[PDB]
Amino acid sequence: QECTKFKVSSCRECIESGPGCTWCQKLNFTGPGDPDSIRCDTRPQLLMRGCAADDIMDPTSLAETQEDHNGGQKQLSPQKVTLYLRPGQAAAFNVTFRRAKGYPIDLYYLMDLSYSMLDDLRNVKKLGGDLLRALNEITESGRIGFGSFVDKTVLPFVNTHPDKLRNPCPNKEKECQPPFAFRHVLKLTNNSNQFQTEVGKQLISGNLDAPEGGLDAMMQVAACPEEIGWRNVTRLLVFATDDGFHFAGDGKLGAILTPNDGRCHLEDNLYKRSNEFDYPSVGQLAHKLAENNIQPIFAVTSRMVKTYEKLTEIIPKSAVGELSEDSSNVVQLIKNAYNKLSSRVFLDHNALPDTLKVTYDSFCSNGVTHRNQPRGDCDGVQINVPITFQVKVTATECIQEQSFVIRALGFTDIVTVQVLPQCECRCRDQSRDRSLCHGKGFLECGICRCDTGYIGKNCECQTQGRSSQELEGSCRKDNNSIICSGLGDCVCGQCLCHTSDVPGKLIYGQYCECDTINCERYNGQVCGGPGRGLCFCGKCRCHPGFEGSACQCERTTEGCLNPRRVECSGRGRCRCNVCECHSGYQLPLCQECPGCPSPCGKYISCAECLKFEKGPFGKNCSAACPGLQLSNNPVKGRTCKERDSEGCWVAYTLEQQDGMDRYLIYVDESRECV
Amino acid sequence: FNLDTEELTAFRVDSAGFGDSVVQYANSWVVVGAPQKITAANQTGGLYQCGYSTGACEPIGLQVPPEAVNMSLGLSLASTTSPSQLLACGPTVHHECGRNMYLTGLCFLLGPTQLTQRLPVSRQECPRQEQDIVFLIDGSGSISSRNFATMMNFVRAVISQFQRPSTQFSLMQFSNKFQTHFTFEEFRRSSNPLSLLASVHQLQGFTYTATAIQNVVHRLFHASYGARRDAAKILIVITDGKKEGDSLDYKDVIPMADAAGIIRYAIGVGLAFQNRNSWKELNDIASKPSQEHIFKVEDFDALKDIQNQLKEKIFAIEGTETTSSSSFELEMAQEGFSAVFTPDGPVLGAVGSFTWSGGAFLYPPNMSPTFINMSQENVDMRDSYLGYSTELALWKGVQSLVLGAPRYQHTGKAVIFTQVSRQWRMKAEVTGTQIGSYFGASLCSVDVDSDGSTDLVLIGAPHYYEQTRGGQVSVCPLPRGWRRWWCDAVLYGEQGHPWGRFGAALTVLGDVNGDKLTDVVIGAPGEEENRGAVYLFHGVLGPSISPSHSQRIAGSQLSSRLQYFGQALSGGQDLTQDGLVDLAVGARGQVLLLRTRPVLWVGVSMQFIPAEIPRSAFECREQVVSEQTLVQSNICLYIDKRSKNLLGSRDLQSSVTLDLALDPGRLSPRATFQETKNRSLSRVRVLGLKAHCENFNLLLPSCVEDSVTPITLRLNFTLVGKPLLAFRNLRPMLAADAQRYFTASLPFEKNCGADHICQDNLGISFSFPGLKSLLVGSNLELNAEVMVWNDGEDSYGTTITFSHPAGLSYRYVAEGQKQGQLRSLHLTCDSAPVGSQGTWSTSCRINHLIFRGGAQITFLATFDVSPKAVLGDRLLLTANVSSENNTPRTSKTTFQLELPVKYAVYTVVSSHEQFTKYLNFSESEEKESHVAMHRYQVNNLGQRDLPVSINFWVPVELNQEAVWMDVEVSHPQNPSLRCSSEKIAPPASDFLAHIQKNPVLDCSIAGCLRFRCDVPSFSVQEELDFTLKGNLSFGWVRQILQKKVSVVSVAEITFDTSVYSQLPGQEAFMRAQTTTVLEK
Ligand SMILES: *[C@@H]1O[C@H](CO)[C@@H](O[C@@H]2O[C@H](CO)[C@@H](O[C@@H]3O[C@H](CO[C@H]4O[C@H](CO[C@H]5O[C@H](CO)[C@@H](O)[C@H](O)[C@@H]5O[C@H]5O[C@H](CO)[C@@H](O)[C@H](O)[C@@H]5O)[C@@H](O)[C@H](O[C@H]5O[C@H](CO)[C@@H](O)[C@H](O)[C@@H]5O)[C@@H]4O)[C@@H](O)[C@H](O[C@H]4O[C@H](CO)[C@@H](O)[C@H](O)[C@@H]4O[C@H]4O[C@H](CO[C@H]5O[C@H](CO)[C@@H](O)[C@H](O)[C@@H]5O)[C@@H](O)[C@H](O)[C@@H]4O)[C@@H]3O)[C@H](O)[C@H]2NC(C)=O)[C@H](O)[C@H]1NC(C)=O
Ligand SMILES: *[C@@H]1O[C@H](CO)[C@@H](O[C@@H]2O[C@H](CO)[C@@H](O[C@@H]3O[C@H](CO[C@H]4O[C@H](CO[C@H]5O[C@H](CO)[C@@H](O)[C@H](O)[C@@H]5O)[C@@H](O)[C@H](O)[C@@H]4O)[C@@H](O)[C@H](O)[C@@H]3O)[C@H](O)[C@H]2NC(C)=O)[C@H](O)[C@H]1NC(C)=O
Ligand SMILES: *[C@@H]1O[C@H](CO)[C@@H](O[C@@H]2O[C@H](CO)[C@@H](O[C@@H]3O[C@H](CO)[C@@H](O)[C@H](O)[C@@H]3O)[C@H](O)[C@H]2NC(C)=O)[C@H](O)[C@H]1NC(C)=O
Ligand SMILES: *[C@@H]1O[C@H](CO)[C@@H](O)[C@H](O)[C@H]1NC(C)=O
Ligand SMILES: *[C@@H]1O[C@H](CO)[C@@H](O)[C@H](O)[C@H]1NC(C)=O
Ligand SMILES: *[C@@H]1O[C@H](CO)[C@@H](O)[C@H](O)[C@H]1NC(C)=O
Ligand SMILES: *[C@@H]1O[C@H](CO)[C@@H](O)[C@H](O)[C@H]1NC(C)=O
Ligand SMILES: *[C@@H]1O[C@H](CO)[C@@H](O)[C@H](O)[C@H]1NC(C)=O
Ligand SMILES: [Ca+2]
Ligand SMILES: [Ca+2]
Ligand SMILES: [Ca+2]
Ligand SMILES: [Ca+2]
Ligand SMILES: [Mg+2]
Repeated sequence: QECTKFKVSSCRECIESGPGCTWCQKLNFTGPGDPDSIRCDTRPQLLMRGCAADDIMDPTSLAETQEDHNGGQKQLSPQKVTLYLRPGQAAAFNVTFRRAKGYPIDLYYLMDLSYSMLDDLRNVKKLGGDLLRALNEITESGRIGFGSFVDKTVLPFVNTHPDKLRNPCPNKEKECQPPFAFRHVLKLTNNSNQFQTEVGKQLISGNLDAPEGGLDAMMQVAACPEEIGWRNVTRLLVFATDDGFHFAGDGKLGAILTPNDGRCHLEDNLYKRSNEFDYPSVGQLAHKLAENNIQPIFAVTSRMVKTYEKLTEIIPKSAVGELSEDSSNVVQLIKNAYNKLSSRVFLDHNALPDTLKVTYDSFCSNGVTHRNQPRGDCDGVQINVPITFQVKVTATECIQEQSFVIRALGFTDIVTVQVLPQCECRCRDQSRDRSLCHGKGFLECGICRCDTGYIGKNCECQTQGRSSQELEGSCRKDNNSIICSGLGDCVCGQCLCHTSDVPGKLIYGQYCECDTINCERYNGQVCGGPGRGLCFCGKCRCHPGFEGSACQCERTTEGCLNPRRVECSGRGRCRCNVCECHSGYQLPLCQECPGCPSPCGKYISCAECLKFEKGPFGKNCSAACPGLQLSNNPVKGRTCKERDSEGCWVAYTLEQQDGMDRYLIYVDESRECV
Repeated sequence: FNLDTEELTAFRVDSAGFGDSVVQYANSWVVVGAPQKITAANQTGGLYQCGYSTGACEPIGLQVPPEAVNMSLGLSLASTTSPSQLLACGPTVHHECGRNMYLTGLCFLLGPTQLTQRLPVSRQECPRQEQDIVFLIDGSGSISSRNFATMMNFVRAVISQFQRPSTQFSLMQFSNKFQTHFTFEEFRRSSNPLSLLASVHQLQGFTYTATAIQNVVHRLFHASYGARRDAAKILIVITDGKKEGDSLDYKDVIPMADAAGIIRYAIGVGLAFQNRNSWKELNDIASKPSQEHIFKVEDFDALKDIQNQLKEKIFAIEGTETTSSSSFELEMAQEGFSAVFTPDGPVLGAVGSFTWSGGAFLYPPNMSPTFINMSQENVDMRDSYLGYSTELALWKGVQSLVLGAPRYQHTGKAVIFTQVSRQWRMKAEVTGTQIGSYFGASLCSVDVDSDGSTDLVLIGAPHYYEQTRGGQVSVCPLPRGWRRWWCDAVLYGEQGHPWGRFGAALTVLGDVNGDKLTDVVIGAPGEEENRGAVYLFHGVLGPSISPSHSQRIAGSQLSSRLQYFGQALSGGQDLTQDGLVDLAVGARGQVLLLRTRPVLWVGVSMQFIPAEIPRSAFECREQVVSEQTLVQSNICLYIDKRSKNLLGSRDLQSSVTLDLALDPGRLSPRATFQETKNRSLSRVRVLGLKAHCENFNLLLPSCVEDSVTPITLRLNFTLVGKPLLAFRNLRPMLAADAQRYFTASLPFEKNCGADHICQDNLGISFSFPGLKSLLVGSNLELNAEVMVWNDGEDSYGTTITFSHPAGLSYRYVAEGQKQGQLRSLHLTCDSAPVGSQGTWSTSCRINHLIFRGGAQITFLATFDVSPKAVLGDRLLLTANVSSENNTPRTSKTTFQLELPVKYAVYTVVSSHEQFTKYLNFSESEEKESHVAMHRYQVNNLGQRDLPVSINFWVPVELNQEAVWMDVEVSHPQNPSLRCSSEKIAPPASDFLAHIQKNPVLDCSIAGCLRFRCDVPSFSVQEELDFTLKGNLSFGWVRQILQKKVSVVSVAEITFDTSVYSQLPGQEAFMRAQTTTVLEK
């Protein structure tokens, strides 16, 4: 299909020139005037040239499925895939996932214990029965643990004056305990009596800085199975609050710069060192919770949901739900959590070295045609329902042997994948026919391979010697070319290209016609630099993740897409992580045209249509205002103020979202007349 | 690349936190903070003053005030240069207001020509809380006068615990009548308020509790009686029994107490309150929650027991209407958390101010500080940290502050404020993206070209999460004009470090390699298990920064004891006094000075005597190698065009080692050196400013196989000038983006025939296909189609050279995928500045091919045109063609082509919102005319100070009737009174029908006024505001026989279209429209 020659002095070097490059071993396939390079081409070309099909070496990439003995589950297979991977030739194998078998489950509740949570605290103190009852509808013998959080105890996070550190809750009361970061209420267990014994036991507390230091908690949670203990089995966490949360960089406010250790430094079941470490970073716990296989559940007030919603894309193994100031639906919430948490199947991998790339297809059993995305991801997949993750592995180099794991997110199942390079095709050796090459070399798959001082189709010539004039009618491309093109001192009808001892300068080719330099340049580098791509005979062959004449661009479109995940709003289109925004719409994501005629005046009729149900568009409304949705709440965009069908100054905010003539309106219920 | 990791200085000092912050001060010292150093009892913060000559550090002897307690100074640092000034801060100043503790901020302002100041000048005074408290006294006859006296001494008992002037009282006694014994006004003025309690005597009588309360609410809590405007309002009712005979119900009166915001406490005395109904009456007296506000008292004795705890309860004052929230103001700003000088005066960072929304304080020269932040309109800015990071942006004049909010809605945000009128306002804003990315953690303004004006700002996010690498920096161009701020480029670190903290620290190192472009430093102290690393980046031509680093110094490479290397950066100053900028880097326990090395730029001139090898020499004479021919190579080396940073000694002398190589990388060296048997020659020679030129003699053999490929001489060379005379200075080096291998060609004469003379005849001619007018900045590449043809000898090494001005140069293009009869050709080009004033020559060799004497070849050559290319109004480029055999004749092949040059602009005008849309009238007053105003808004968004002309069209007369009247153009700001007006007769039409369909009045039917206001120099980013003003008559409307006519004016920007052209597409935006509506 395609074969461009890099230096071809053997079968291997033919192979390293690309996936479609094949090597003919037929002896004296080389025409006396057709030198060795001609043996490396596409398979159809070698066949047309008379090469016997069985003499065409073509290492092909393949995957070997060695399934792991017997006994256990039929949930994730195959368990061992060995790869024989040829550079540029994709090695694709198929992973079957069919979770059916229920497994045990540990649930650990994380309680905001601030002054705002008393209406939640009294309620959940008495629910341990319903909790075990609901868990064991699906799993067998669920378990319950408990910890709680407020914040770091030093100023500016909670007040440290002794009277206030004593009664941190409002002066209106006792029945409160001094402020704390994360207290540990013993272990996950098989008793809701034990739940009552210690959960009803301890007091509410309080804070000063509104956000909650609950990320110190979860870092200590994932760091103390010696002091808590989890069963390997499902590991769930419930983050519950009316408020937000602190993260890394906030601890500077209390003159504590050192970022989080991640080590359980726990004493008597309380995070004692917490005022000596910053909060962990958002991703720091997305990673640490993935390490120990924990799925957090976000049990937060309706006014925090949008911000907790955003935490499912940094940790895919998490769930988000809205619930009452009462905690009156934490049961229904966790039912929904598991329902759609287990409805997601994610497939990711270990730290691939730069030499390798893995991509995924993802066939959702509910008919979702989907291929070619670097993430195994399908949704709504029921119970005992097999789905498909085709794993395509493509390598750049002739890589070292190497093993890594592909893992399902949420589980400890492991598919170990092993990578072998396919570079050296199989041939005979120097024990066969030391007469050809004249005892100054040896033979491999046809062509003689010569010792350091010998050259020629049969190693007859030597490097300190002559050339030949009629052979120099072949040692040049054509009548109008130069012999060897310059750049080569010719010998024996073949060229020996010159040495330029400068960075990345090789001259190569049948007539020294090519190089590794004279390609297009990007940034200030050859083909955008060695990371972005490579230079071969005037053209760039770009590395995975890059494309372009000089590897100018990234294959990624995630740079043209907005949080809604649409390319360039709906007002432009995507070119190299960049939007090209029509009219006056501006960079980056083409959302805003800060200059267009602001469209208030033509949406008079539409505004009074939709809130006040009057104006010319009565009975006309919906169809006469098709791009407009009306919002219960104030929106962010463009202030409008203008006179309606009766003369009243209707004030409203007009916010364009993705598309041509498409808006949200907040209308002030107040008119304004005279 | 020139940051020197060999000869550094490292200050390691074991004070707690030493090096967590550091700045360069006064071209002399590196000033190191140590926020956690214990200098005295309950005092933290240490400051150190290190110098390069000494190599050791001294603590700074400040007289540190006791009012500020563990500020932890050193945590925040800043420095400036106009004269030398250091600004030190510990913004965790603990402050006790009795029961509560706060963090105010204290900064010191030091200087060598001054004495230390302290910001803010005032220490922060405790909040206090104004409270207004009325006792309501049941004086009914059922109370014994021995009990009445106990209660009144309970009243003095309670008042004694409330220190005025924050607390004021008022007293009323009630029964069957009501007795104001003293007003708030009277309580305040007395020097012994309690004396008024004495001068009181019991009323006896019935019990009209509700009337008394209504009496209090509408009288005692009125400001007339001394009640304070914004003050907590409390009413304490004390009674021994139910209301009885009370003509008013509590249901009737209570609403006014709640409507005004008055706390209702109930004190009930006696077992009369033990039962169900009396409990419920106490509920109506008191406010809900009723436990909090009702206290049952046994006789008049237990009264004194609750005293202290009732004290406590009332002290627990707070707003309750909006769920007792934690809403603050300037109590815990930690003022001076982020410090950043300006020409106006210092700027200190307010973080926790206004429930952690934030802001910052400007301190003008010895006068009233001002507070920058967003207004209370922007609800969403709570808990953001706006001011955590603060940095100065500076264009040609007006200052601007950028402030960073790590936590804005848990993501991040940074906001530009400038000064509108005399008042600070938001110029523009830009957000983070990843939630918890902590965008705004870092701020650094970069002047990429060093024109004195900030070109762009870098914004950190050091915990940004991607599976392999941690952090990033946003390269954000300054918007100018009130327009959307955006960011262009994201930077990243060497991956394999998911929490490396890339984008933590920033600093402008300046111009470092001599290229007139700015170089910046980025901290990643978390890399390699928090060992730390520093990155060096280069500023691209134009407003952006390199997508890649050019040096990465991990502290791990520097030393086995380095942690958190790169936690802090301050670059820009000659601390070592050796001519070059130094870089100050903090690490956990030590601060380092890194130095730039000088970057020398070497010029290379190569030539042969003679041009080519004549056959006379190349020919054999039967004896091998006899009478070898002598040829000279003459090379000049100079060191120039980028001295820039340097002058005089050290810029001069620099020794260099030369390596010449005849016919290199080939088996058959066809020449040798006369000075030494060998293809190669090496010597050591001295450069200064004007070149060093040398003749080298080539011995070429008589019999030589190849007389076609020219003999090539190559130039490897390296600096070996180890001892240069001044500063004990560092190893000078060569630009690592520059080239060190240079060649020259010695071609041979060629036999065109044993009986033929050899005259080569080549002609060349090129074009620009498809091109219309040339627009700088719109057209970035120029596509030259060069045809060249041979009408003579076969041409070897066919060489085409171009003449073009500096603003453009050749970019290699590749074509492929079978397409075309086009340029599939391989070749080699070189651009090189030549001549006197601004032109270049790009010279291109067709290689591999012999250009045969009867064929032609056409090929493509593309020139990148700088968007800021200064071409003049005409672009001329030329073309020479020749062979490697050097043009032995007179009339030149030169073909040349000259174009007109246009330059890109971006001009916009828009309809302003403040316009009288819909005027009105009705049946009656048609003679009346009414003041009507349209307003238009124009902005130079482009790159060029171009003149423009603003044009307006205003209907003034329709079919003889005045429409608008006495229109004038008001141009307020920059009132260059030039406008021009011309009346215009209208396009004759059937105006009844024309207005019938689309009832709009514009210049198509109306006799119009055309206004031309010429802007003599509409410099970039300048805004102009133009308004059209005049009484719109009503009388013409009856002519058109409709009820709903509208009236429209138009605006259009014009400029010299021959010189400038506006950017393509965005060209509608210079013609705008505003409408007013008339309704009968
Ligand atoms: C960026 O930075 C800006 C500015 O720095 C911040 O914006 C500011 O937010 C602050 C929020 O706390 C505001 O401070 C409060 O101010 C109240 C009075 O404000 C000041 O200004 C007064 C006049 O200013 C207005 O009017 C002028 C014209 O005269 C105008 O030019 C201004 O623009 C301003 O306009 C207002 O109105 C328009 C439209 O109405 C609106 O658009 C504006 O936004 C403004 O709202 C001035 O008279 C005051 O000066 C005196 O009064 C003080 C009174 O305490 C006194 O202490 C001072 O010493 C001084 O003598 C003042 O300077 C003030 O009432 C607030 O006080 C509450 O909070 C304090 C703590 O801060 C508490 O200790 C108090 O107890 C009090 O809370 C209690 O009462 C309320 C209810 O109040 C009573 O009234 C009700 C009826 O209305 C009764 O029923 C009820 O029972 C109460 O008796 C309860 O809710 C509480 O629970 C508690 O019980 C507070 O100090 C500041 O004004 C404002 N700045 C501006 C320009 O608006 C931004 O927030 C910041 N950005 C971000 C994102 O944070
Ligand atoms: C400003 O900077 C100064 C620097 O000097 C800071 O001063 C340090 O302040 C801290 C307090 O924040 C001191 O802390 C110490 O507490 C240590 C142990 O804490 C534990 O013990 C407490 C003991 O109290 C109980 O038990 C004893 C038994 O004898 C009884 O007498 C008591 O009544 C209590 O029942 C526990 O309460 C507590 O929970 C801990 O378990 C102890 O080792 C120290 O001696 C000191 O008490 C610290 O020592 C101070 N150092 C110095 C040199 O002054 C100051 O805190 C900073 N500013 C602010 C606002 O904190
Ligand atoms: C057009 O192409 C021709 C052919 O190559 C160029 O002519 C060459 O021009 C250079 C100068 O750029 C001449 O070098 C000169 O050498 C003399 C020798 O005494 C010296 O005194 C001068 O100061 C200069 O260095 C070179 O001789 C000349 N060669 C030929 C064959 O004409 C020409 O420069 C190109 N066009 C332009 C605009 O330069
Ligand atoms: C459970 O996983 C933990 C790691 O968190 C490990 O210590 C333990 O060995 C696992 N369980 C069993 C039964 O081995
Ligand atoms: C309804 O809208 C159409 C155009 O959308 C318009 O022609 C018609 O007059 C409207 N009806 C009323 C009653 O305003
Ligand atoms: C000083 O430190 C001590 C603790 O050692 C503390 O009790 C005291 O309050 C501090 N400062 C003042 C002003 O009292
Ligand atoms: C006249 O203008 C006023 C506003 O100034 C408007 O409210 C009124 O409706 C107009 N007249 C009539 C008759 O509507
Ligand atoms: C012009 O208009 C103003 C206000 O609209 C009015 O006071 C004045 O009388 C008018 N003058 C004429 C000549 O109509
Ligand atoms: Ca609650
Ligand atoms: Ca600049
Ligand atoms: Ca530079
Ligand atoms: Ca220096
Ligand atoms: Mg009584």
